[PDB]
Amino acid sequence: EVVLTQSPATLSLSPGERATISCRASQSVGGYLTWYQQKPGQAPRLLIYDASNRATGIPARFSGSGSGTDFTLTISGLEPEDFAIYYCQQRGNWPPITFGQGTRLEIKRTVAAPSVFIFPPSDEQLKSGTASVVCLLNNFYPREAKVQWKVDNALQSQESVTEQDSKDSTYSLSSTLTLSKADYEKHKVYACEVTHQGLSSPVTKSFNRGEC
Amino acid sequence: QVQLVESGGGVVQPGRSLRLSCAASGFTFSNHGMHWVRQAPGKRLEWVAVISYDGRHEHYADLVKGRFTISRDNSKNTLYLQMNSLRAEDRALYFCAREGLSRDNSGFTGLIDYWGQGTMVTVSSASTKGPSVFPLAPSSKSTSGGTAALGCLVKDYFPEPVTVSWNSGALSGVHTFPAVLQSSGLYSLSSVVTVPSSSLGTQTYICNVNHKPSNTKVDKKVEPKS
Amino acid sequence: ETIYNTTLKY
Ligand SMILES: [Cl-]
Ligand SMILES: [Cl-]
Ligand SMILES: [Cl-]
Ligand SMILES: [Cl-]
Ligand SMILES: [Cl-]
Repeated sequence: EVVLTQSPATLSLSPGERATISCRASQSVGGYLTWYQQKPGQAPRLLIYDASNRATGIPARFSGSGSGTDFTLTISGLEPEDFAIYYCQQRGNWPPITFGQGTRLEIKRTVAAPSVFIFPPSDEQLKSGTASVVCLLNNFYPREAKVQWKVDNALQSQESVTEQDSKDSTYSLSSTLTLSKADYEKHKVYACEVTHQGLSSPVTKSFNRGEC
Repeated sequence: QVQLVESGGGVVQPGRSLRLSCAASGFTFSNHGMHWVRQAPGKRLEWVAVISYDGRHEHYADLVKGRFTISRDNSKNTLYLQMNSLRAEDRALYFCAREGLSRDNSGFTGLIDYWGQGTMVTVSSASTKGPSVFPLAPSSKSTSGGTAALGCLVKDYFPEPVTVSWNSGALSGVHTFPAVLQSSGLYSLSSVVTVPSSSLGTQTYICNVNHKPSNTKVDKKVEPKS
Repeated sequence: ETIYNTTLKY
């Protein structure tokens, strides 16, 4: 198939600025390249087709260029409604029709260090034979964050991140380390080490099992 | 305004089937070619199949070949996607969509212009199960300045989704995280909320969890660590 | 409606 690869993965911009997104194809599709706009879990919207033609009702700030294997989507004078995910699609060599992996346009803001918190397993859970330790990173920016579990000084879970906060455009992250109760009781120090651009040095939040 | 309403999605076991429906209105259905496109959680759009205006020509993505069948009943303005022998990797949000008209009708345009809202498909051998709701007790390790974080771990449930509210909705400061699919095949999510640490005595905090699929309803009080 | 080129023949 014709693989489409977009760049960058995420673009941090603020209203009024210009977005430049690229889409490259493994082989030629001529000018048969389409651009779509989509919000997570929502219906995609057609923006541009044949590389540079704007679809019905699509405003002038949206423009496209390129051909064959190298394309560019440009959005000038960014408006609030423009912050979404953008996908390129090709209809030049199909089936199969193929799409890019998408480029997210996020709301730009200043650096914000995360407030790191840690939660030992509940008594109710331990009764059941399992132990989940939770590390929370509240309201930080940018989104990239290195969250590593350290147990008794040894590197080891699953995590998920929220969307940009409605109010401050920051992110929050939750990481859960799950062990059998038997294993939980073999160790003593449970730590969550956070490396983030907002911190001059890594933050290790820790607790010792049983400490009061 | 084209209208594409999908249905038929849901939870199914590996090896089983589903048949999605896509009701169209707001355009001349019988004149347009139709497509099905899917999107796995956190992944890109993947084309599934296409069928001509008169249902006389079809094409499929290799991955669903011999398993899925795209069809249409123009009298009913409905497009279908028969999905047999479902696999875990078939889990995704399925969209039906129309493509633009061609000038000479000698073939498809591949110009997917209007899309539906999508219907979710989850393939798993997991049994419907309600969540265990464990407290995430506020403590010196969850407080910063005059703010304390406390929450609830909504663990081991299937299938999605669950709803969480705090103090029956009376509670800004809530961060309910996206569910996470565990190795066990069960989901787990955390809902945390920040409150004034000065309120830990004065105020009781309760997370209200509901998991309709298992008819589970839980109100767990979260008390400061002891 | 907008008219487009066909890119895949029947
Ligand atoms: Cl292809
Ligand atoms: Cl382009
Ligand atoms: Cl404009
Ligand atoms: Cl089933
Ligand atoms: Cl065209």
